Amino acid sequence: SNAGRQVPSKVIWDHLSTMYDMQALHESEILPFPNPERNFVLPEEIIQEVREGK
Amino acid sequence: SNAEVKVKIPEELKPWLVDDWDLITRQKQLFYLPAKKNVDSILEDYANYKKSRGNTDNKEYAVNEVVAGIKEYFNVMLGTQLLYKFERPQYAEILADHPDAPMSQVYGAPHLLRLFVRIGAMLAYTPLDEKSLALLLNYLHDFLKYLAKNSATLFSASDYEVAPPEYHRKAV
Repeated sequence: SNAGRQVPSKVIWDHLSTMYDMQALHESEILPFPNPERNFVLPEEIIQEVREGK
Repeated sequence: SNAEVKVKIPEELKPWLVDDWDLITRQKQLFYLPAKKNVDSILEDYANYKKSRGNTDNKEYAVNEVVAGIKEYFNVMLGTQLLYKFERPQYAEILADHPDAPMSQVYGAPHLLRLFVRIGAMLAYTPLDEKSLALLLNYLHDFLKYLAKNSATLFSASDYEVAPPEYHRKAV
């Protein structure tokens, strides 16, 4: 909210994109991230790789 | 049928991922304490590591801002996308008891790995080309490589303590 310099999407990825001409992509598709609250859980493949891998 | 991004999470750290998960869900253990080995410190450690091996200007800021990217990426997901519903009590607890300390610090290394697990899913809805994504995954995998390398003295899942019934009263 406060002390927020716009978005990191155009300060970090500012250089990252200009260095790669990726500007095009991150300008058309900007990063707002309306990220909701979601229980992290865990992908089952990892669980089975560790446990059921033998 | 969506062709979602397929990112291999370090299989060196898969046991650790399942361990962390096992602790929270199966073991009923929570992480209510500020760790000294925190994400930001590991980020800085990695950032300086790439510089100490080869002192450069061009790669210096590159590592620097990519690390800052992981920082902000972690900040936008930590309390929302990288947290279990059972960690809600400890979140409010640590947040209240230490309202001065950042969550990238208090939650230590164990919570760092969660970022890469969810980031691959969210980046599937924001699909750039293979090349830009490749450079991203390149430095991400490079970091994960170093992360797994030092993981023995990096991750301390043993700080997870079993949440007592009286503590569960904040989860119900």
